[PDB]
Amino acid sequence: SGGPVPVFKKYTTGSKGIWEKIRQLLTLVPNRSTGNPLVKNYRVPPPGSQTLKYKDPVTIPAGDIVKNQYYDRDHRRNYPRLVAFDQTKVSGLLTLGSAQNPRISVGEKGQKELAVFDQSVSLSSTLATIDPKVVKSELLAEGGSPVVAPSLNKKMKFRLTEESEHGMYPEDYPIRIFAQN
Amino acid sequence: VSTFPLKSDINITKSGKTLLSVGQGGRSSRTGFTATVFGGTGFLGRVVVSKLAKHGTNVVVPFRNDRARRQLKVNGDLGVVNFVEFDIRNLKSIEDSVKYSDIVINLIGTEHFSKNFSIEDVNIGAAERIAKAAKEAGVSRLIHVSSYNANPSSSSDFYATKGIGEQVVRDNFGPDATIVRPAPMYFRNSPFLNELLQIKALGGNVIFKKEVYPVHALQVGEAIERIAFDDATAGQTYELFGKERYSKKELREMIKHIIHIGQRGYYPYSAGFYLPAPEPFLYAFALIRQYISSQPRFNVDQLKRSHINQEIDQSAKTFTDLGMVPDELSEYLYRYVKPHISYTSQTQNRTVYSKEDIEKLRDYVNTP
Amino acid sequence: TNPTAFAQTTRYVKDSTEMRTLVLNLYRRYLRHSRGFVNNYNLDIPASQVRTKIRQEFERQRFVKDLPLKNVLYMKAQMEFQELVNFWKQQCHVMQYFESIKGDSFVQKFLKGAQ
Amino acid sequence: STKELTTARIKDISKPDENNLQQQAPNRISPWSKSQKPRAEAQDNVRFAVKDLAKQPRPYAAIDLIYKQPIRYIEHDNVAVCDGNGGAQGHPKVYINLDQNKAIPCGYCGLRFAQAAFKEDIES
Amino acid sequence: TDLAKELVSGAPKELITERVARIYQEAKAATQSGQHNTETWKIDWDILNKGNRWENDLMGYQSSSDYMQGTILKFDTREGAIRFAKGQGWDYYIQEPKVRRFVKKDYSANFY
Amino acid sequence: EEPLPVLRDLPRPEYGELHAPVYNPAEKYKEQIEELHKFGRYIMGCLPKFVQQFSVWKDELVIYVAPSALTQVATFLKDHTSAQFKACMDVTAADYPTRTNRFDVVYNLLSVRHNSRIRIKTYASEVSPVPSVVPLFQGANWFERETYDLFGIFFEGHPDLRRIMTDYGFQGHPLRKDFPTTGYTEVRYDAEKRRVVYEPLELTQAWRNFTVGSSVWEQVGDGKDFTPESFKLPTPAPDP
Ligand SMILES: NC(=O)C1=CN([C@@H]2O[C@H](COP(=O)(O)OP(=O)(O)OC[C@H]3O[C@@H](n4cnc5c(N)ncnc54)[C@H](OP(=O)(O)O)[C@@H]3O)[C@@H](O)[C@H]2O)C=CC1
Ligand SMILES: [Zn+2]
Repeated sequence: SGGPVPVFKKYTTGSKGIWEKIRQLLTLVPNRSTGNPLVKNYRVPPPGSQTLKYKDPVTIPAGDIVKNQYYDRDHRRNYPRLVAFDQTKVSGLLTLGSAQNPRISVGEKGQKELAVFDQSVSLSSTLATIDPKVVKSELLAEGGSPVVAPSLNKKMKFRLTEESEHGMYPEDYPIRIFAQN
Repeated sequence: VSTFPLKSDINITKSGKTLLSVGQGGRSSRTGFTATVFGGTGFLGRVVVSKLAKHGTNVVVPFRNDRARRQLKVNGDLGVVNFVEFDIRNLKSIEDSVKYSDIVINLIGTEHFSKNFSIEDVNIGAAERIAKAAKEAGVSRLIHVSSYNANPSSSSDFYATKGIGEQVVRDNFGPDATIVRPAPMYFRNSPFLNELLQIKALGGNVIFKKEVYPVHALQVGEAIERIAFDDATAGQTYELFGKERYSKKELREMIKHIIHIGQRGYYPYSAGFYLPAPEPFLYAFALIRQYISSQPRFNVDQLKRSHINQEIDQSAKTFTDLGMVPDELSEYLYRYVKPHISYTSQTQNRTVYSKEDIEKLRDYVNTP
Repeated sequence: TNPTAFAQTTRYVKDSTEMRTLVLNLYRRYLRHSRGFVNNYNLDIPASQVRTKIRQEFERQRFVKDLPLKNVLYMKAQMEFQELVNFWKQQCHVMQYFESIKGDSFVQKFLKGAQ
Repeated sequence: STKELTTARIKDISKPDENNLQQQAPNRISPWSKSQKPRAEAQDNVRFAVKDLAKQPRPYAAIDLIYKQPIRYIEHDNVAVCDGNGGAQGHPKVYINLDQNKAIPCGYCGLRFAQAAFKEDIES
Repeated sequence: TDLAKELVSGAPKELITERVARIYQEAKAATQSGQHNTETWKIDWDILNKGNRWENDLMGYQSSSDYMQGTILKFDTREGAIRFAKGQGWDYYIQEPKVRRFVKKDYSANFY
Repeated sequence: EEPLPVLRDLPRPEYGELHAPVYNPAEKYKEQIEELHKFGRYIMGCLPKFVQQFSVWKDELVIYVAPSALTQVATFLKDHTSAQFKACMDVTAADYPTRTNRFDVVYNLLSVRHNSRIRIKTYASEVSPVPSVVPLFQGANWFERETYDLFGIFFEGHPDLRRIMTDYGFQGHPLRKDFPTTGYTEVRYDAEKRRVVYEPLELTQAWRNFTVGSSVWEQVGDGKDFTPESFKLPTPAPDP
């Protein structure tokens, strides 16, 4: 927890000897820093005089000379395709089912039903004449419950916290602090 | 101005150079001409520099006041307007201004004499030196601006020196020198209108009796643009003046009604809008301020010129020879005296004086 | 949120007869504010010349027949009216609006370069 | 003579003068490209009327400096490798064939490489 | 289609009475074997006979007064390009793309 | 009392050859893709009269509607308990001159209730009207003004529609594809007129079109299919 820290543990120029004793007596908060960076510590090796020998970092699976076929990591050309669902295809999915739960007849009898949804088929007409259990199981969820808008992050919860934890303003200030929970 | 000033995209100078214009005639366009505008920081100079530089013509502006030249560069694109620190008593500075120029326009002239220059030095000495230096630099065209009453035998120092200036320029530069005689010019911050707009005009009974033929300053600068780019105007003299004759007393009273100084009957007399003084007193006051005041005041010579009216040389050429119709002062009078209106400030209703309104106001002034 | 002064609610008029009335109503509003336009922007022309200019601009679209084009033209005219009355335009823009000005022969264009 | 100051030539027919401001470069009189505008013509502009020509930027001509570098002669090898003599701070590494009986310059640095067996032929 | 949409576009009148646009399909470059650029229809404007390009004397820059010199519209079909050009009331003309004649090509023909 | 340690001199860890997983970033959206497909289908089922079609890309759901259906769909997506999209974060447009209706009008809605986002797509021409969602979302007032200023789309019912970005009296709509990037005019100070004036555009250096250097080869293939198995039309069983 980011509690108070003594002044000598902060990388700022401070007072010495008698002038340090005087500062502690007169300052309301003696542990605060003056904000002047330490001349002997801050930026003492300048970026142009660093002794570090830099090397380009490379990962093994994607930056090696072996077992590194590019198409195995070519995510840009394996982008998701853009698919739009109109009322004709939704009616087909509702009437014939999906490939996950097929409800379409077999053989030539099944291809007749598929060719129905190759032209305009209104969804309202499909809903008008259809078994209601299909709507309660495919279009709706949990036996007819409405489909709630899906969350962008299911782990976005919060919990109310008190001053002893978050260290912010006490309860008499008109703001509150929510943690991750 | 228009959109393209030149009559053709290829022009051959009097010295043999072939100049080709590029572009449609905007800021980024060029005309192939380089011009030197002596006295380009003056009243007429800024109009001339603005018209030349706005179409791409390179302008060289000799100057002596460093702060006054700054506003000239806005007229042209990068590299169009150039400045040279010069003095008419420095021959090298003048020769540098005309070295690369195809046209030299001499707008240098004065009505007063100072501790450093006399009327002769500026009106005659400066013009002669510029004209002679231009010829030795092989400048194709020279344009000199004299006064409206230029006469070498005139009893006024200003008119006589202007008259001699015309002759000394033609002798040095040669017969290919064009001379312009503009009338008093009206425009924003125009010296001809500034005197009339001054509330405390001392000796208005003696000074404001002069009769002139005022001409628009924008047209004078436009005429110079026509003359510089038309070699058919070489060796000619142009008298630029308006059709309607005006007396300064008529203009003074017409302005007084436009400014609405007369909204309070007592105010014009109390504020000093009329300062009748004897001419011998005005001569004494003008003589004294010629050596006490550090700023150019109404001097002795201008007192003489109040008794001399503007006479037009019939033999000289006019706007008709340049294919222009002179602007009427009644049309542009309101827009140039508008800044001096007392209150206005859209309180109840602005009184906009049109061409017909000004002419009617002239009748009211002369109506007793 | 309150709309600004002289703000109208955009509407698509489906009747040609109704559209004519709206244009006439807006035409009179321009004429009534002509003196206000002169005072606010400090023009060099009298209010009579402003009304002539307003009439000329309105007459340029007199023979427009397509109703969908009329709605856009009327809507933009209302926006222009609101801009002028509320003094949102700077005085330079209005001065240039009234600063709008026999064509050259074939040879005259030829000698100078033409387009 | 204004002919050596305005025409591109492989060599200057005279010795360049470092104090002459009409030369293309302080170390070279003539321009080194057919489309390179001569310095004398460029300085003859209205914008140089009251400007001191000595203080204008006049970098040395690189064409004269590169040919002061001696030819690198390679022993027991017909291929020369050059990367700018700087490595990571030079130019991309390229390989130059030296079979022909002449010096062949680098495509980036302009350093000329040749075989030692052709040293007598090249120098004469 | 018949609506004169140029009355409300706000573009200057010079686009109609003085400029000519070309509806074309880009030809295959002779230096490359790709044909991707030839799959779309494009619209550009003919250059101004004067003032299309001129040399700025200060730096040698390519000055211009044609505001449409760098505008190239992209269309997926020829009909879409025509419909847009007609809608804006532009003076245009169509350059029909050249089609390559098909000739059989086999390795056996190198000897027969 | 102790001196502060020198952070430069502190020892640092030693790492060998690093390893990293290689997987398609689209794989992490598998739950989001399927849930949005079900929610998108639920909206079409609730509004068959208005919803033309819907699409799902990773974690973004788009609803496509006609201009005459914009008000109803937005009202449904705002007041329905399962879809409480109270906030309209953005209203924008895009120009497609090829199509009969040039402009796609896009509405991005946010539901702080369920931590969800949805998109509404409609279409417009240069003269066709689009209903204003200002009565529904007061935050769309400025967005619709910006759309009109840069495109010219007719928003019917807007309480105060006018320019919001361009200069007063500006001619043209910049974001249209036929509008030149540099415009038609430019400004300067006229010494004679003592004011700033508009003049026809002239460029000292014309804009250089380096876009003609685009590759003559297609760069991305047909992509990979990420449609959920529960949303593919079934293949009938083979012959007996
Ligand atoms: N109503 C009018 O103004 C009339 C004008 N003229 C003449 O037209 C010409 C243009 O003058 P205008 O613009 O109208 O008003 P100005 O008198 O203010 O113009 C005078 C110009 O000449 C320069 N000048 C005067 N003396 C010198 C000098 N010793 N050395 C260098 N420059 C000098 C001035 O430069 P700087 O400003 O730096 O001092 C200034 O640019 C003048 O010659 C004038 O005599 C004649 C009749 C009517
Ligand atoms: Zn090399």
